[PDB]
Order: sequence, then C-alpha cells, then structure tokens
Amino acid sequence: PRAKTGVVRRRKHKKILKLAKGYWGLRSKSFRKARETLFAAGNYAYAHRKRRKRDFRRLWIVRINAACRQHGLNYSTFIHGLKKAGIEVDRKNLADLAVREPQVFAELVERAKAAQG
Amino acid sequence: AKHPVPKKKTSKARRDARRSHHALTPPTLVPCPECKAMKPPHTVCPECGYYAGRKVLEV
Amino acid sequence: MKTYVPKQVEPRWVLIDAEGKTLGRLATKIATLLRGKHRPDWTPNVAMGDFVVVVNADKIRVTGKKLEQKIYTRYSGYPGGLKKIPLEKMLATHPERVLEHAVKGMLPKGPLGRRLFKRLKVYAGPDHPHQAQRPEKL
Amino acid sequence: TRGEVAYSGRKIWPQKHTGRARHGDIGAPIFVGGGVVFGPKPRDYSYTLPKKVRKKGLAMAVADRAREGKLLLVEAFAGVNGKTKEFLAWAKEAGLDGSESVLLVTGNELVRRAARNLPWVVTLAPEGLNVYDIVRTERLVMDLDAWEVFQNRIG
Amino acid sequence: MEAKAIARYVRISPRKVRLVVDLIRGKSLEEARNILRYTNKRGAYFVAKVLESAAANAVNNHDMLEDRLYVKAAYVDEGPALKRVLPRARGRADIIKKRTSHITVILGEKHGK
Amino acid sequence: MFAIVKTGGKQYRVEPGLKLRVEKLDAEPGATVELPVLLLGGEKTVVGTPVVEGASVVAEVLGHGRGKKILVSKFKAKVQYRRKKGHRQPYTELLIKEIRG
RNA sequence: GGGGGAUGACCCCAGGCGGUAGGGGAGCGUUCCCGAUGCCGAUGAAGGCCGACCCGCGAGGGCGGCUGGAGGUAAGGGAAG
RNA sequence: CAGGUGGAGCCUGGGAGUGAGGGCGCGAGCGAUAACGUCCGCGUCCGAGCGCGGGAACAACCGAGACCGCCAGCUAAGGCC
RNA sequence: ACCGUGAGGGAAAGGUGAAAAGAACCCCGGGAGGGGAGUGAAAUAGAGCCUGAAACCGUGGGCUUACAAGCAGUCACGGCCCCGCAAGGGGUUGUGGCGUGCCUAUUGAAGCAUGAGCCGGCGACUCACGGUCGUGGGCGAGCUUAAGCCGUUGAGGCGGAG
Ligand SMILES: [Mg+2]
Ligand SMILES: [Mg+2]
Ligand SMILES: [Mg+2]
Ligand SMILES: [Mg+2]
Ligand SMILES: [Mg+2]
Ligand SMILES: [Mg+2]
Ligand SMILES: [Mg+2]
Ligand SMILES: [Mg+2]
Ligand SMILES: [Mg+2]
Ligand SMILES: [Mg+2]
Ligand SMILES: [Mg+2]
Ligand SMILES: [Mg+2]
Ligand SMILES: [Mg+2]
Ligand SMILES: [Mg+2]
Ligand SMILES: [Mg+2]
Ligand SMILES: [Mg+2]
Ligand SMILES: [Mg+2]
Ligand SMILES: [Mg+2]
Ligand SMILES: [Mg+2]
Ligand SMILES: [Mg+2]
Ligand SMILES: [Mg+2]
Ligand SMILES: [Mg+2]
Ligand SMILES: [Mg+2]
Ligand SMILES: [Mg+2]
Ligand SMILES: [Mg+2]
Ligand SMILES: [Mg+2]
Ligand SMILES: [Mg+2]
Ligand SMILES: [Mg+2]
Ligand SMILES: [Mg+2]
Ligand SMILES: [Mg+2]
Ligand SMILES: [Mg+2]
Ligand SMILES: [Mg+2]
Ligand SMILES: [Mg+2]
Ligand SMILES: [Mg+2]
Ligand SMILES: [Mg+2]
Ligand SMILES: [Mg+2]
Ligand SMILES: [Mg+2]
Ligand SMILES: [Mg+2]
Ligand SMILES: [Mg+2]
Ligand SMILES: [Mg+2]
Ligand SMILES: [Mg+2]
Ligand SMILES: [Mg+2]
Ligand SMILES: [Mg+2]
Ligand SMILES: [Mg+2]
Ligand SMILES: [Mg+2]
Ligand SMILES: [Mg+2]
Ligand SMILES: [Mg+2]
Ligand SMILES: [Mg+2]
Ligand SMILES: [Mg+2]
Ligand SMILES: [Mg+2]
Ligand SMILES: [Mg+2]
Ligand SMILES: [Mg+2]
Ligand SMILES: [Mg+2]
Ligand SMILES: [Mg+2]
Ligand SMILES: [Mg+2]
Ligand SMILES: [Mg+2]
Ligand SMILES: [Mg+2]
Ligand SMILES: [Mg+2]
Ligand SMILES: [Mg+2]
Ligand SMILES: [Mg+2]
Ligand SMILES: [Mg+2]
Ligand SMILES: [Mg+2]
Ligand SMILES: [Mg+2]
Ligand SMILES: [Mg+2]
Ligand SMILES: [Mg+2]
Ligand SMILES: [Mg+2]
Ligand SMILES: [Mg+2]
Ligand SMILES: [Mg+2]
Ligand SMILES: [Mg+2]
Ligand SMILES: [Mg+2]
Ligand SMILES: [Mg+2]
Ligand SMILES: [Mg+2]
Ligand SMILES: [Mg+2]
Ligand SMILES: [Mg+2]
Ligand SMILES: [Mg+2]
Ligand SMILES: [Mg+2]
Ligand SMILES: [Mg+2]
Ligand SMILES: [Mg+2]
Ligand SMILES: [Mg+2]
Ligand SMILES: [Mg+2]
Ligand SMILES: [Mg+2]
Ligand SMILES: [Mg+2]
Ligand SMILES: [Mg+2]
Ligand SMILES: [Mg+2]
Ligand SMILES: [Mg+2]
Ligand SMILES: [Mg+2]
Ligand SMILES: [Mg+2]
Ligand SMILES: [Mg+2]
Ligand SMILES: [Mg+2]
Ligand SMILES: [Mg+2]
Ligand SMILES: [Mg+2]
Ligand SMILES: [Mg+2]
Ligand SMILES: [Mg+2]
Ligand SMILES: [Mg+2]
Ligand SMILES: [Mg+2]
Ligand SMILES: [Mg+2]
Ligand SMILES: [Mg+2]
Ligand SMILES: [Mg+2]
Ligand SMILES: [Mg+2]
Ligand SMILES: [Mg+2]
Ligand SMILES: [Mg+2]
Ligand SMILES: [Mg+2]
Ligand SMILES: [Mg+2]
Ligand SMILES: [Mg+2]
Ligand SMILES: [Mg+2]
Repeated sequence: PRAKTGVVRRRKHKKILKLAKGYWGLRSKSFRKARETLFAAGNYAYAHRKRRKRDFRRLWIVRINAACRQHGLNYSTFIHGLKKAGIEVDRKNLADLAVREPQVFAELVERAKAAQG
Repeated sequence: AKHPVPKKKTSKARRDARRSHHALTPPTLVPCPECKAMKPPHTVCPECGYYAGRKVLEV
Repeated sequence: MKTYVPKQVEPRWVLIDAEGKTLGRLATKIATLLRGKHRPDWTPNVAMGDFVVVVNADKIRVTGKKLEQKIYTRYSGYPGGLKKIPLEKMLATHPERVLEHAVKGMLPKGPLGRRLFKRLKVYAGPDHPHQAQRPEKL
Repeated sequence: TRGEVAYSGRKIWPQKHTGRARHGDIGAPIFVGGGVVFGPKPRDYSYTLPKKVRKKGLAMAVADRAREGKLLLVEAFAGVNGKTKEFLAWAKEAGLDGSESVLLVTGNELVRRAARNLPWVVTLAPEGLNVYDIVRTERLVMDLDAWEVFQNRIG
Repeated sequence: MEAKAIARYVRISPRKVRLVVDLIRGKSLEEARNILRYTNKRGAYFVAKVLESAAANAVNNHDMLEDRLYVKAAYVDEGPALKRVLPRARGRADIIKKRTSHITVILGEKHGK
Repeated sequence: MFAIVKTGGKQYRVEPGLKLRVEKLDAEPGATVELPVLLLGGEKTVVGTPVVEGASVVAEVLGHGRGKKILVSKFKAKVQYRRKKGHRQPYTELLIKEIRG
C-alpha cells in the first residue's frame, strides 16, 4: 500500500498559520516565515513571563519609595523598618495601599521608623 | 540578466506605496454653449462647437 | 488584585530658581520631577508628570574649570561639520540651553522621553508667562 | 526503480556553469515521474510455522469453543439432499437459528451445498479444519465422521 | 435593488483598466458617462460598455429609472493570462503574459427623495 | 473595611462580597474556610507583626478550577531543539463573606 | 525510590528532571488488511472553511456552524511506497 | 584500615557517536620574557549552557546549572545622582 | 506534439448532470460577455463546468498610522470597534519594558560564511538471503523440515533427503 502525503501536510500548515494570525507581512501568510516567527514569540513569552514578575515589583518599589519620601524616608530604610518592625506584610505589591489607603500607609510609616531609627 | 539587480523582493506594502501617485484625474469638462452635452474647455465642443470659427458642424 | 493605574489626573506646574544651583545636581531633580516619580501613582507608560518652569537660567553655578574645559559638540551631516562649543560661549550666547541640554540627556530616550522634555520651560534670568500655578521649591 | 524506468540514461545538463542545479538522468527519484526508492516488489509473505504449534492451536481453538459450550457434535443431520431450505429446517430443530455465526464441519458434500449460502454459515470439510475459521465463527458444529478425523489430527 | 454588468476575459491588463474604473466608483451615471468619454485611456472603452450594459440592465430588467442610478460598486479582477514566448538575445527566450480582465460594474438607485 | 490575607505565598486585599481566585485549596466546593491568617485591618491601627493573632476572615470555596491554558514553548536555534508543553494552573474560587476583626 | 497491599496508572512522602553527536522508552497520525453478508450515512460519507468550546504534556482526538454531495469505517489487532 | 548509597563501583553483553576543538588560569618548550601565535602538562568553562544576572554592547571573565505556573519573598555578581 | 542532420530524445493533457433538460425569447454589445426568462434537487453543477485548499490579485467594512528607527515579535497597561444579561472574551495598537531570522557548516554565525522569491504536490534507513544479539511463544536431549505429493469458497495436511 502507498501512503501519499494526502491531507496531513496541509493541516499542520493550517494549525501554525492560525497561531500566526495578525503578524506582519508574510509572517502570517507563509507557513515558513510564520513558523520562524512563532519560535521567537514562543521564547519571548516564556522569558517575558519570568520578567513580568520583575517589571511589576520594580514598579511597586518606585511607587512606594515615593509615597514614603513624602514622609521623609528612603525606601531603603522604610523596608529595614518593617523588617525589624516584624511587619512582614507590605508584599510590595500591596502598596496600592500607599495609594488607596494613605492613612493606613502613614501609620505603617510610623511603625516603620519606630524601630531602628 | 546582468549587472545591477534587486537584492530583495519588494514587499506588497512598499510597491503599493510607490503607487500612491498613480491615481488618475477625471477630465476637466465644461457645459457646452449651444448643445446641452458636456465637453472639455477651449475645444470645438463636438456638436456644432462655435460661431465665428467653423464649428465642425454636426448640423 | 490588579495593580492600581491612575486616570488623567492633574497637570501640575512647578517653579524653580536655578541661580546658584550647581547644574547636574539640579538636572537630576528636574528630571525625576519631569516624570512624576515623586508621585506615588508613578506610571512608566503614560507621562503623568509635572510641568517644570525654570528661571534665572544663566546663573547656574558649576565647579572645576568647566567654563573653559567642557565642550558641547555638534555634527552636521557634512565633512568636517563637527562643531565644538565651550561652556563660556554657550552661556554668553545661549544660556537656558546649557540646562535644557543637561535635562534632555537625563530624560529617557523614546517618543515618551521626548514630550516630557517638552514639559520644561527654561528661561534666561527671571520672568516668564504665569498662566498656570507655580509652587516654587528647592 | 531508477533502472527500471523508461527514460534515457543521458545527463540532463553539463554539471557546471549552467546556473541550474545538478543532475544526471531524469529517472532519478528526485524527479517527478522518476523511479521509486525502496518501494515494494513482489514477495512471499509465507513462513513455516512449527507443526507442533499448528496442532496445539487447532486443539485449543476447539477446546475454547467447547469450554463455553458453543461446540456441538451431531449425527447424520437428516436435513441433507443438498437444499438450503432443507438444512435450514434441520438447523432450526437443532438450535441453530442464525442468531450467531456457525462453522459447519462435515465430510458430507450435500450438507455443505445446503448450508453454503447462509450469510451466517461458513461451511468446511473435515480435513480443512483451521483455527482462523473456528475463531471467526461463534458456534462450532461438527458431525461424528468429522470429529474422528479432527481427533486423529491432534496427537 | 441593484443592477450589474460583467465583462469577462477582456484582453487587457487589470492594473491598467482598474485605473479608469477607480475614476468612476460612486459617480452618478451621468458623470460616469462624461468622464469615460473624455478619459484618454484604452481602458475607458471597455468600462463604458460594461457601465452602459449595467444601465440597460437596470431599466429593461429591474425597474430603476436611468435618472436615479449611480455606480454603487465597481471592480476588475484578474482573469487567466495568455502566456507568449519572446525571443531574446543569445538564444534566451522569455515569456510575456498578455493578461486578462474581469470588469464588474454594479449600479444602485440614488436615494432621490 | 478591608483585610490583607495570605493564601498560597501571596497576599490579597479582601473585601466582603468579593470573588477571588487563589492557588488550588484542599476544601471541597461546599466547605467554608477562614484563613486564620490576616495582615491588616481596614479601619487601620491594627497591623502589628506578621499576623494579627485575633483576626481571621471567612470565605466559602465556590469550586476548584483550571485556568486558561498557556502554551509554554522552547526553541534553541541551530541545534534542532524544540519543546511544546501545554499548561493550565489549577485554582480555587472563593467568595469573601465575613471579616472577623 | 520508600511507603499504604488499590497494586499499578490511586493516595502519601522524598528526591532527579539545561543539553549537540548519540543510546534508551513510550505514544500520536497517514495508506492498506482482519474485525464486515457487520456498523455509520441523503434527517448528508470523504474532503473543504470557521471556532474564543471540550479532552490530551505534546503529536493529536472531539464537538458545533457553513460548504460538499457518496462514501466512510469502532473497540482489538495486522502490514507499510 | 575507616567514613562515603551515589544517574556510585564492578562483571558479561546490545547500540553508539567522537578520533578537526576552542578560550582562560597555572606550569614549561618553540617564538621576540611578539601574536585572538604555536606545542605539551594540570585544571576549568564554551563546545552541547548563543538559556538567565553582571561586565555599555560581547561563546567561554564574575554570578549562577533554566521541569511547569504566580502582579509573593531572600539573595549572588554587580550596584544604589 | 516537440527537439535533433541522424542514431536518438520525448512531454503535457481524465471528471457538467440521475437525465442535455447544454439555457427558446427579450435587453445592453460589432462580437466576447453579461442581465432577465427557462431547465435542474442544486446553475459560485453553464460547458475555461464535481469537490475547489495555498501562494497571488481585488472590492467593502472595523481598528490603526504622516517627530519616529526596525529579525517586526513578546509582556504590560491603557484607548476605540464587536460578542455577551453577567463576570468574561475577540479584534485592532498608542505608549512603556525586553528582544542578533531559519537551516547548514564550524573552535566560534544576526552574522558581511552555505542554502532558500512564495505556495501546493513529489522527494531519502528498504528488501532478500545469511549472521549475531535481544525478545514473544512451541517443543526440549532433542528441535526442525526442503523440494515435492495430496487437498483447498484466501483450508490445510503430508513429505525426515537434509
Ligand atoms: Mg489506494
Ligand atoms: Mg511524503
Ligand atoms: Mg493581536
Ligand atoms: Mg526573581
Ligand atoms: Mg522584608
Ligand atoms: Mg496592498
Ligand atoms: Mg530506460
Ligand atoms: Mg524512452
Ligand atoms: Mg537506465
Ligand atoms: Mg551514458
Ligand atoms: Mg541562481
Ligand atoms: Mg515527465
Ligand atoms: Mg512512474
Ligand atoms: Mg520480514
Ligand atoms: Mg514458506
Ligand atoms: Mg508448503
Ligand atoms: Mg455463507
Ligand atoms: Mg539564434
Ligand atoms: Mg495597640
Ligand atoms: Mg539565536
Ligand atoms: Mg553550535
Ligand atoms: Mg508499590
Ligand atoms: Mg517533584
Ligand atoms: Mg532532558
Ligand atoms: Mg529508557
Ligand atoms: Mg498509530
Ligand atoms: Mg470487508
Ligand atoms: Mg439509517
Ligand atoms: Mg434528499
Ligand atoms: Mg449539511
Ligand atoms: Mg480513505
Ligand atoms: Mg480540531
Ligand atoms: Mg464535513
Ligand atoms: Mg446542501
Ligand atoms: Mg475500516
Ligand atoms: Mg481515516
Ligand atoms: Mg487499527
Ligand atoms: Mg518515501
Ligand atoms: Mg570503606
Ligand atoms: Mg556513568
Ligand atoms: Mg560494561
Ligand atoms: Mg558492543
Ligand atoms: Mg585522524
Ligand atoms: Mg586531532
Ligand atoms: Mg590540543
Ligand atoms: Mg578539552
Ligand atoms: Mg583546555
Ligand atoms: Mg573571547
Ligand atoms: Mg593570578
Ligand atoms: Mg598568548
Ligand atoms: Mg590557539
Ligand atoms: Mg579556572
Ligand atoms: Mg561541533
Ligand atoms: Mg554563557
Ligand atoms: Mg557544562
Ligand atoms: Mg551573540
Ligand atoms: Mg548575552
Ligand atoms: Mg549583560
Ligand atoms: Mg551574559
Ligand atoms: Mg536542574
Ligand atoms: Mg530551580
Ligand atoms: Mg531585600
Ligand atoms: Mg554584597
Ligand atoms: Mg553602573
Ligand atoms: Mg526542427
Ligand atoms: Mg525533425
Ligand atoms: Mg478539473
Ligand atoms: Mg457523467
Ligand atoms: Mg454518477
Ligand atoms: Mg442591439
Ligand atoms: Mg444568460
Ligand atoms: Mg435563473
Ligand atoms: Mg425551479
Ligand atoms: Mg445552491
Ligand atoms: Mg446567472
Ligand atoms: Mg459551492
Ligand atoms: Mg468557477
Ligand atoms: Mg456543484
Ligand atoms: Mg479553472
Ligand atoms: Mg457526482
Ligand atoms: Mg468548479
Ligand atoms: Mg481594503
Ligand atoms: Mg525633534
Ligand atoms: Mg504623531
Ligand atoms: Mg524608515
Ligand atoms: Mg516592534
Ligand atoms: Mg489590549
Ligand atoms: Mg478587551
Ligand atoms: Mg517600544
Ligand atoms: Mg513594543
Ligand atoms: Mg531596547
Ligand atoms: Mg562549510
Ligand atoms: Mg569552515
Ligand atoms: Mg573555520
Ligand atoms: Mg544580511
Ligand atoms: Mg561566500
Ligand atoms: Mg546568509
Ligand atoms: Mg561551503
Ligand atoms: Mg543549508
Ligand atoms: Mg543567493
Ligand atoms: Mg528562480
Ligand atoms: Mg512544500
Ligand atoms: Mg534478517
Ligand atoms: Mg535478526
Ligand atoms: Mg494437485
């Protein structure tokens, strides 16, 4: 029996061409240029997922180091404050608190410098 | 076949961009003195076009 | 819990003196001000920063022999079109450039980097249009 | 193969400076319409399965049928004189209602003629007993003059 | 209610004729006629015929009134190309393709109150 | 009045009547859970150390889940190296009922 | 790997899991054969075009809509252009 | 003679690929106490970690061996106008 | 067919429908072609005819773009358009962060080293007979037949030379 290519090849090409929807020029029209692009996008996403974690923390910090600079304070010290203050809270992420709950942040600033001043 | 040659196939984008000036302009027409039909200016409008100069009469 | 992101907020205006202030030291601050990194709702992708006005821009102090030794260069696309300009001449010819240039180079590069520079009105000596506010500072 | 194809053995172009690729004759498998690499040729799929194994399997195949009671020896039938309607009549009185496939093993020529055409009957001679036919058919129905031969086959 | 004509397999290169068609898309059949008349392009001849056929089709087939119809939609598609050998220097031989057009003119009725 | 809870090495701002997704929990969709772990009171002043020893917040498991699949792929050029893996992060959906201060 | 005698494909617990040349192990799909005098099919086969849905790590398998208009072929196996 | 249960060791066998290495450190020869030179030795990394952080950018210098997910935390080199 | 003086080389090219019922007549046109009418279950089955993928070319619509710079993606946010009661999702992209094509060959390639215009189809670890291991079974001091002979709905058996 002879098993011709048949229908199989067109299908694999369709699968990838669909993942390449919206890409520029041929990168979305040619199976080859599409597959090359997907390789790229595959590693970017993966690397960028690991560094999305970075880019946010970075943001949180800048946000914080500004709200407590309003209360005369280095971010660097503020953090040391909470470290010794026992306050293992903040979770830096939770400094929308510093933006949504200013009074609640201010009180933390106090407990902050309260220890090690 | 010979010396200088294109190094890369020009994209659909860049060729059509070249065409951005290939658009046509419709003929400048004016209503005709006698006949109602439209004809281009300063030409003996093709239906008895003038008066003093022979109007290549369709009459 | 998504991180908070500010809406159109407030177009702030701030006034600075310059006279006697070093230069880079002042530039540092004016930059951080330009991109509201003092505001606790700082956002890198938006431009929610203060508009900065600066007066007495020509009485910017500066250490060492920088009046003679420090040179600003400019390359025209042409051959030998690299021009060299010393601080002295700049100040004497076009102050407010010496400081504008120190800030341009301290704002980030990009379409947003620009624009932030646009939000910076440097003037020779005192005076300027006082349409908006101007909470002067140090 | 590229040697059995119809085309000439001539080299298609010089080999250098032609600016084209690089070829010999168009009977090569790279060419459309060229020979076929490692395609099939006629071949004998048979082999000599150990006889001691053929027996065993034939035995066990019957056993398995008996072990589930789907096996049946019968005598002379009565519905002979090769006519399907006649057999079909006998079959009824015997339990075989064509609700399950039957492998009818008998030496009697006429009984086979009679059953042959039933879409639920595969009929076979006694010296023709093979295991494949046993395992396809649900019920196994032999006569005594056919159980004897099958009996002497094994052992 | 619209009316269309279609010239198929017209021996002309689409790119060429598509240029005069763009000259009349959306125009009142009255302009469309005056424009083609005085457009200096082989393409006009063919488009005129299609446009005119589409007009006739409107009146004598769909009831529309030669006085309220405009070029609603229009387009030319590429039909199968006539391949031809062009003898070339040093024995070369190229193929020019005489291309083919499928001209479509569809007519609508002007909202005329 | 809000609270700052910690479930699954992550801290969230829980309001009453709030639907929250969290790392998959060991509590069948019926059960109700207080995460005896709290970090901050909404009317403030109450913060102290890691966890406030008194407070806890009650939430009901609304059901476990599996998040939309992210395709995590790996490719090393010029070495013929490709890997494709599908991933869905199992979660649990909670409703925040009472903030026991 | 060690447990809990479900003995697997279950729950525990603890560890390993970058990778070319290569070794090894499991699977997916294509054509054909047994399964077929069967089963699916005009209330629509194969193929085609969509899909934000379902299942699988993945190769893939579903399911639904449109097209198409006469074939297709389970479970379990077998052979390869 | 002891510790050391390790993707340790040993024995018999099936399958290999490699037999073009390269940078760096240290020890020599050749060279000019030249070479991104060359030839050995002992180590290491790149090779195959052109994955991640630092070094402006940079296979082999510093940090560190990437199973998967997290809008959590501590750190390494290196840094904190 | 075509190529070659010649020996010789040597292709492409199948499919309407069940049935021509293969579209009378009318309109535009010189025709071609098309528009109605009509046939058909179907006419994007209309004879450049089954299905009709991809490259490729168009028309229309949504989003988007003229002070920004790049392996074209990716991660974030935000706008505008669409779906949905809903929360959610789909589309597009303004800004910000990150970012040196694929294959090959190499000590080392984004590499200014090889190959590739793009798409579709064809395209390369085989088979026989021996051998050597492993493995699933049969029988075990034994194991096994070859050619042939008989039989045969694709039925097996016999055959002991070796
Ligand atoms: Mg076939
Ligand atoms: Mg193939
Ligand atoms: Mg998109
Ligand atoms: Mg980290
Ligand atoms: Mg801390
Ligand atoms: Mg275009
Ligand atoms: Mg031959
Ligand atoms: Mg021949
Ligand atoms: Mg030959
Ligand atoms: Mg020869
Ligand atoms: Mg070439
Ligand atoms: Mg041929
Ligand atoms: Mg052939
Ligand atoms: Mg074999
Ligand atoms: Mg044989
Ligand atoms: Mg034989
Ligand atoms: Mg029968
Ligand atoms: Mg000649
Ligand atoms: Mg107290
Ligand atoms: Mg690379
Ligand atoms: Mg390599
Ligand atoms: Mg066990
Ligand atoms: Mg584990
Ligand atoms: Mg591995
Ligand atoms: Mg293994
Ligand atoms: Mg399979
Ligand atoms: Mg059959
Ligand atoms: Mg039925
Ligand atoms: Mg019907
Ligand atoms: Mg249907
Ligand atoms: Mg088939
Ligand atoms: Mg599918
Ligand atoms: Mg279908
Ligand atoms: Mg239909
Ligand atoms: Mg089948
Ligand atoms: Mg199939
Ligand atoms: Mg099968
Ligand atoms: Mg093959
Ligand atoms: Mg010992
Ligand atoms: Mg080992
Ligand atoms: Mg060994
Ligand atoms: Mg060996
Ligand atoms: Mg050698
Ligand atoms: Mg050597
Ligand atoms: Mg060496
Ligand atoms: Mg070495
Ligand atoms: Mg070495
Ligand atoms: Mg180096
Ligand atoms: Mg040293
Ligand atoms: Mg040296
Ligand atoms: Mg060297
Ligand atoms: Mg070392
Ligand atoms: Mg190598
Ligand atoms: Mg490295
Ligand atoms: Mg290593
Ligand atoms: Mg590099
Ligand atoms: Mg790097
Ligand atoms: Mg670096
Ligand atoms: Mg690095
Ligand atoms: Mg590891
Ligand atoms: Mg790890
Ligand atoms: Mg720290
Ligand atoms: Mg340190
Ligand atoms: Mg530095
Ligand atoms: Mg001739
Ligand atoms: Mg001749
Ligand atoms: Mg055809
Ligand atoms: Mg026919
Ligand atoms: Mg037929
Ligand atoms: Mg006429
Ligand atoms: Mg007609
Ligand atoms: Mg009709
Ligand atoms: Mg009808
Ligand atoms: Mg129809
Ligand atoms: Mg028609
Ligand atoms: Mg159709
Ligand atoms: Mg057609
Ligand atoms: Mg049809
Ligand atoms: Mg055709
Ligand atoms: Mg048919
Ligand atoms: Mg067709
Ligand atoms: Mg368009
Ligand atoms: Mg500018
Ligand atoms: Mg702009
Ligand atoms: Mg440009
Ligand atoms: Mg980009
Ligand atoms: Mg968006
Ligand atoms: Mg959205
Ligand atoms: Mg950018
Ligand atoms: Mg970007
Ligand atoms: Mg960058
Ligand atoms: Mg080479
Ligand atoms: Mg080389
Ligand atoms: Mg070399
Ligand atoms: Mg290049
Ligand atoms: Mg070269
Ligand atoms: Mg190249
Ligand atoms: Mg070479
Ligand atoms: Mg290559
Ligand atoms: Mg080339
Ligand atoms: Mg070419
Ligand atoms: Mg292909
Ligand atoms: Mg063999
Ligand atoms: Mg063997
Ligand atoms: Mg005979």
